[PDB]
Amino acid sequence: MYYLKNTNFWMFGLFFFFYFFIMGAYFPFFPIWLHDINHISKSDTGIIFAAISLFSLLFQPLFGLLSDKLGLRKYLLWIITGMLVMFAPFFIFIFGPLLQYNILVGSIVGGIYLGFCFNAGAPAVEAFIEKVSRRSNFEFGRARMFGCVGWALGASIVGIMFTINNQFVFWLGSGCALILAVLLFFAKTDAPSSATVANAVGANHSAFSLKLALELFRQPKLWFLSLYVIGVSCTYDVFDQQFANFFTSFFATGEQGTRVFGYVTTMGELLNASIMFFAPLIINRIGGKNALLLAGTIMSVRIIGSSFATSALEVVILKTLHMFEVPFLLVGCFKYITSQFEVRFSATIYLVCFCFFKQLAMIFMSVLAGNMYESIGFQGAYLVLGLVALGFTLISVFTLSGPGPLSLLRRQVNEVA
Repeated sequence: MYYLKNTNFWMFGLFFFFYFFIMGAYFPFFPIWLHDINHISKSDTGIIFAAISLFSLLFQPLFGLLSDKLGLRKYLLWIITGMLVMFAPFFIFIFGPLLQYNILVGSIVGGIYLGFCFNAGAPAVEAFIEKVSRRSNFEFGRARMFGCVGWALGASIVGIMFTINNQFVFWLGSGCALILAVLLFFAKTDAPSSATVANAVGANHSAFSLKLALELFRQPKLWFLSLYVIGVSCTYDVFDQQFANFFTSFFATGEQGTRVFGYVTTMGELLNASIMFFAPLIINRIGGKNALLLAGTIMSVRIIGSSFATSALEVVILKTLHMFEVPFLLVGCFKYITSQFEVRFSATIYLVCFCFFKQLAMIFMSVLAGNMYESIGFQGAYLVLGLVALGFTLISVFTLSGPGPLSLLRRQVNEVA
């Protein structure tokens, strides 16, 4: 139907689809790729990962601001397909060596650029395409739902295909990636047809500045919100970022372990949906302040649930919980902002609370983590984190902003209307 008949939908709906592919392999593959393939230690991982954050802090905000100056011009998005394409040559040949030849610090720093194409780019493709949904009529809403398949599919193929010949996966990831990427540029959308001439007319924009900021810092709620996010996200993320390798100890063999991961992740999103389809209701029925907490508690239990874990199946049950928090956090976080915050602050909030303040924490905790692992052992460290995690989750409970601030029905109308 119109949403399936038109050009761009079909087109980009695929673009979505093949992002998750390369991204798929990437994320999981990564940790694994380090161990079996790159005999990576903790200090190494720890920095590799943490370092990445640096660029997920310095690169992406400037990249999101270029999006506006760019309006709906393809130029930048290409700069993505471009660097994405040499994924294999880049990875196989650049990292391996800078690392394997024994020179870590460089490979990382120097390595986290083609390595950026998957953190900014995400909100990037996620973005651009969105603007194109306002041009033709079909909401990215179903675009993402279409795009998420790829994520699901790849993962599964990764595990299998990975262990069989890692050098291979890259090839197909990068390949189908490039081929279909470029394939998708030649068929685009350039001028209006009643949808206004100026780029500033349909999608509009959001802005920020020192006073907003200074005003925000005047606010106490940020402090207490940031603890949550900064404390819990950092913690939890760090964890999930290397958790896998651990998960990999629990199996019959290196080969089978990896597979499982593939299934999991993939079987995961199917849970994501079921959840979010109820998320809103759940949330509004419950409230933001809460959403976050329940979400955070989950994670805590997911961690603490690792120092007392022995079997693989046991881990399986521990991963899963990943999905249980996804919805809740995204949703909660988002709705909790709207609910206890002056809409004018949105953009700023993210910028300050989520980019300059979350990523920063990671660069540090990541490294600390790494070491801790090396020097104490997975489950060992875990106590520290998971504990610190639960404690911070608790504190937010007794401290986060009212579940029904000094005027909930009125403002609950703000979200409804």
